Amino acid sequence: DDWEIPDGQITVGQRIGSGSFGTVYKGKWHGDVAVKMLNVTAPTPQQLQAFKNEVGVLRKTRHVNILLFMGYSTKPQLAIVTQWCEGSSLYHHLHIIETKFEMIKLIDIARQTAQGMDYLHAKSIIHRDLKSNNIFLHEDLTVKIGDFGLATVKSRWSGSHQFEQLSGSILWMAPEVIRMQDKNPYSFQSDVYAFGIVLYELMTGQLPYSNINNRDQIIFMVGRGYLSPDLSKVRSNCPKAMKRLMAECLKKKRDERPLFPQILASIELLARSL
Amino acid sequence: LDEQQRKRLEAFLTQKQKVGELKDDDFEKISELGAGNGGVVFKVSHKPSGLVMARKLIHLEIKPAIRNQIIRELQVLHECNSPYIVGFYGAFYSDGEISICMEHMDGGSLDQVLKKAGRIPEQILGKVSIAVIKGLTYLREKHKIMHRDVKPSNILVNSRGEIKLCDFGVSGQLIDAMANAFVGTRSYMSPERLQGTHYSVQSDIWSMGLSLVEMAVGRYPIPPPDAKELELMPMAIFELLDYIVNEPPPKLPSGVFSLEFQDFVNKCLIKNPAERADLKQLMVHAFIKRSDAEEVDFAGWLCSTIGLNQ
Ligand SMILES: Nc1ncnc2c1ncn2[C@@H]1O[C@H](COP(=O)(O)OP(=O)(O)NP(=O)(O)O)[C@@H](O)[C@H]1O
Ligand SMILES: Nc1ncnc2c1ncn2[C@@H]1O[C@H](COP(=O)(O)OP(=O)(O)NP(=O)(O)O)[C@@H](O)[C@H]1O
Ligand SMILES: Cn1cnc2c(F)c(Nc3ccc(Br)cc3Cl)c(C(=O)NOCCO)cc21
Ligand SMILES: [Mg+2]
Ligand SMILES: [Mg+2]
Repeated sequence: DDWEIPDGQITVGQRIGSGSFGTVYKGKWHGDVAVKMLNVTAPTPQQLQAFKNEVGVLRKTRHVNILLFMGYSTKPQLAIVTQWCEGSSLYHHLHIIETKFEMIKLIDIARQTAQGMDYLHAKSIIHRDLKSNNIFLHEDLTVKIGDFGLATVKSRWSGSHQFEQLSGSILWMAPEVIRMQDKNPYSFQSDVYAFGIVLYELMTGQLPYSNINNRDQIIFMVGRGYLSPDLSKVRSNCPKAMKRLMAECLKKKRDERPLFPQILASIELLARSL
Repeated sequence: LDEQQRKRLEAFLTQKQKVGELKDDDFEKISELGAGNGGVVFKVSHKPSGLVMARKLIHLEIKPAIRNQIIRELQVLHECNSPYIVGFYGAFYSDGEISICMEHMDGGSLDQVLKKAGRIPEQILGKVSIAVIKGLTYLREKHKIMHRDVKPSNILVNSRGEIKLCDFGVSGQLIDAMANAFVGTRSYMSPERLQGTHYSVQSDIWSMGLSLVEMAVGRYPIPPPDAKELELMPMAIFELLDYIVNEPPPKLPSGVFSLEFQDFVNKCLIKNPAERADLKQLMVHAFIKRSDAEEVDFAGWLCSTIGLNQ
């Protein structure tokens, strides 16, 4: 119950890219891992102990559809060490490589994703940052959900106050999360909303708000309830029971959205049904 | 036009001819200039021609079809040749990053210059508003492309006293790919754009106004300064956009700036785009008519402020 990796253990290699709260390097550590050099460079010792606690809970997470959290380091700089996926992010498949999956396999991707999410909520873990960039397709088949939790390194602390600076990608963000108006905007249904957007990806082959090209325009209108993903764009042959499920996750008021126990259930029903 | 500009404009075209195909091995990194939430910029030396340029690197994760369109659209920038637009050498793609190669402006963006200076003098903001009004004109008339992103960090200035615009929406597909950026700190987006659509040049004029205020006082002006913070002469991104839409626009202090200036920015910050001033009107406003007559020494004020020798 004190998980830290020392220096000289982690062979930091190629610079892979940067996200909403760190920069990732492919490192080595008893095999390929993923080394994410957090953006909170100088951690306050009140922030530093909250991070330690949260790593404890991410460490005890073990699920087929979850990327293993292997602990962290602090030697050069504060960082994070997780499994290395040889797959490509679902985002890459859908919007860059434009992989041509069958509807049978699309629905399976949705099923395993709700499968993993359901375990996280079962262990009372809010992802906070569920998007198709954080979903890899390991060996081109299994789904693996990374970048979960970690509320304390995505908050930029003052001295002892975690005031969540809205960051992440604005798509996938539930309206109440956009607004940052009521304390704990991140909730199990904020994740369901995110999940619903990822269904939109799967069912349409497009990101939401394709006809809008203004970052701040989307932030304001979605937060105000004026903007909503155009479900018209769902492909011709996507199940009727599927589109309805997507629409329930996208409800503007969080309390109307379903939780994952029910959501996963819904997916398995239309799964065998064809 | 005049004679010192027709020289500098034609002298660029000559060095630009010395540059042929832009390849990533023809470049030698010198220093980092700045970074943003979607790009980083380096001062670099083009070995085949020794030119020193600036080289912005945008790492986008887009499909190649979209990417190759972006590169194509970015070649219209070989037609933008104005003393009020940053020089453009070429754009290309390599190693997963779009490079845009522009001329070095050794003073930096006014957003850097604001930090080194704290506040900027109205006499200087006078000459600045001139350049930005000329730059936006040349873009609406000669190219029918609108900047769509006027902010202090897109106004570039150099030691020869030039003020130039850059980072303007010429690539309509880059605009689409920019839209999946994460949240920023703040926003210079006019209130109609946050609701509707780019309302011709008028929606750029708002941005220029907001930017004049921020540079005039030394603080992003949303929300407006406190009662005693002002006599001393943090908000969520969503709430700023809600304030820009559902609250009266910012204004200049009180007695600290002229009335010509206070009025100039007040006409720029009208929340209705149609009632807002247009380029034709700002061009002959009192504050602009005066600040054009003033013989301000900009190049000197800049090098002073940066900390160099005139
Ligand atoms: N565990 C991992 N294994 C392999 N590649 C990874 C891993 N985690 C992230 N990456 C890649 O690293 C790059 C950037 O990572 P990252 O910082 O997570 O950005 P992001 O996931 O797109 N946004 P966010 O996760 O919300 O901060 C992308 O090309 C990812 O596909
Ligand atoms: N030609 C140039 N000469 C000198 N400095 C430059 C030049 N182009 C860009 N810069 C600097 O690079 C910095 C950041 O680049 P940029 O990607 O435009 O970010 P930004 O405009 O400041 N903010 P953002 O639009 O949110 O990314 C600017 O603040 C300038 O100081
Ligand atoms: C959205 N969008 C559409 N077209 C664009 C465009 F041409 C851009 N670049 C550019 C244009 C003219 C000159 Br001169 C110099 C440059 Cl570097 C940028 C841009 O670089 N924004 O900067 C954000 C941070 O990277 C954006 C564009
Ligand atoms: Mg990721
Ligand atoms: Mg810019």
